[PDB]
Amino acid sequence: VVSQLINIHAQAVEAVFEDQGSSGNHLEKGLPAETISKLQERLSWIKSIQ
Amino acid sequence: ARNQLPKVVSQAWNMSDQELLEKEGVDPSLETNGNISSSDLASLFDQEEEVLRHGGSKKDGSLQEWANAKWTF
Repeated sequence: VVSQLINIHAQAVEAVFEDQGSSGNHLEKGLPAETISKLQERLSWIKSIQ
Repeated sequence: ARNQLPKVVSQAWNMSDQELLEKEGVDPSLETNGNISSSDLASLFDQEEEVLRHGGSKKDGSLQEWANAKWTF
C-alpha cells in the first residue's frame, strides 16, 4: 500500500531557479543529476554540496 | 581601439579545495557617445581574455567586484 524507496538523506535543502532574461534551455528536460556543488560566496562552515 | 577588452576574469588560491578560484566579470553595456560599439573594437587585435591575478586567498565577493570595476572603467 506504500511506494518503494530509492533512498533516505539527511541535511536536505530545496532551491529554485531565478528567472533572469536569457534562454534557459534546461527547462525542456530536467537539469541532469550532479551539476551543482557551490554557493555564490563561500561561507566558512560548509564542506560539500551534492 | 586598444582600450577595449573582449572579457575579463580574476584569479586567486582556494585553500579549502586546493585549486584556483576564478570569477568572470559582467558586461554593463554602458551607454556612451559615438556610433561604434566597444564590442567591435575589442575584437580587432586579440580575442584572448584579460586575467587579473592575485597569489593569496581572496573572498568571492572581492574577486567579482574587482573584475567588474576593471571592465567598467
